[PDB]
Amino acid sequence: STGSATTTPIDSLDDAYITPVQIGTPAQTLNLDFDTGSSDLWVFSSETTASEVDGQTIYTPSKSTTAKLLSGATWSISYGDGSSSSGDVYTDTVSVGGLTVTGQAVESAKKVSSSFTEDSTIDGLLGLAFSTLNTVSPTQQKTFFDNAKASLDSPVFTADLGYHAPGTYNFGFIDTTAYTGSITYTAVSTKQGFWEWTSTGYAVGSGTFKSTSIDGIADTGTTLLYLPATVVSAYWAQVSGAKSSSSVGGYVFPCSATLPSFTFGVGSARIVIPGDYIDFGPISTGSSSCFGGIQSSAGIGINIFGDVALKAAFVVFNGATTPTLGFASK
Repeated sequence: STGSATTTPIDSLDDAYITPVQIGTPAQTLNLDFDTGSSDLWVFSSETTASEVDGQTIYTPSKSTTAKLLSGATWSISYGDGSSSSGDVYTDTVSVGGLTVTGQAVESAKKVSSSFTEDSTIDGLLGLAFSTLNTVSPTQQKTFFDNAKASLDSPVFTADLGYHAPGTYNFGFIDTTAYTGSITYTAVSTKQGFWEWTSTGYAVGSGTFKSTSIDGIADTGTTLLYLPATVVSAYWAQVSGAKSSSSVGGYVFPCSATLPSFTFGVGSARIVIPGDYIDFGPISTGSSSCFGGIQSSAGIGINIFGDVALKAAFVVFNGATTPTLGFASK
């Protein structure tokens, strides 16, 4: 089998992407944030604290004939950005882009943090990291991909995120029309539950390529590109007036600037992030200080190839027995 679904930016900055997901019988369609950096499929629901719901579409398991309480199971998750959610668990039929899994753990939120409440466009998350990170207790649950894997034509999914435009998540096949040149595959470590890999280096603008190993995670659920402070400083040094602001929370630059591109290595291949992709616009409405899309990972504890990087590429998440990551230009 295969599945194919369009993913759409939630706003004019590509702060995140939502993908429609069918849950239950009859189908209840919720717009979920597909997140290769976590492993829980959780939704706003009829169980969510009323004051913590503000415009989201909810899953109501009592209206689904295929929903079953997973008795005794609870979940609780905190994300790298300080947000969190928790609740209980149902199993139900879940379909993405025509690909159906029966008996998927659908984690029903009883509580969500303010960041989720405040984002009316995201109805929940669909995790696509390794199932070892799933937070369901006392019986850990599998991701949608893990459950679908055996039935897929090939044990893969691909992310093709757009810049200020819709893109595509495919499950079970590689669309050879969706990229240019060849796909370069690179090793993955699953030791921390992430799609963790090692970039071979970087370049700033038209500058020379610096060969250096940068371990990090391919994370569709993180907006920006987080790299070692040395790398990030080298980038922003090429932008007149750019500086790290403790008050704002990272590198800012004059909105009048033209940003240089940033290149990262994948084996002997190169992925070029155009300068425009690195612009996250005014820090507040009407400001002439703009927020940068490349930020330091210092104090995160891990480098993160988030949407800023991934959207510059066609990305293959290869879930074969020995997993790998593939990157192509597009």
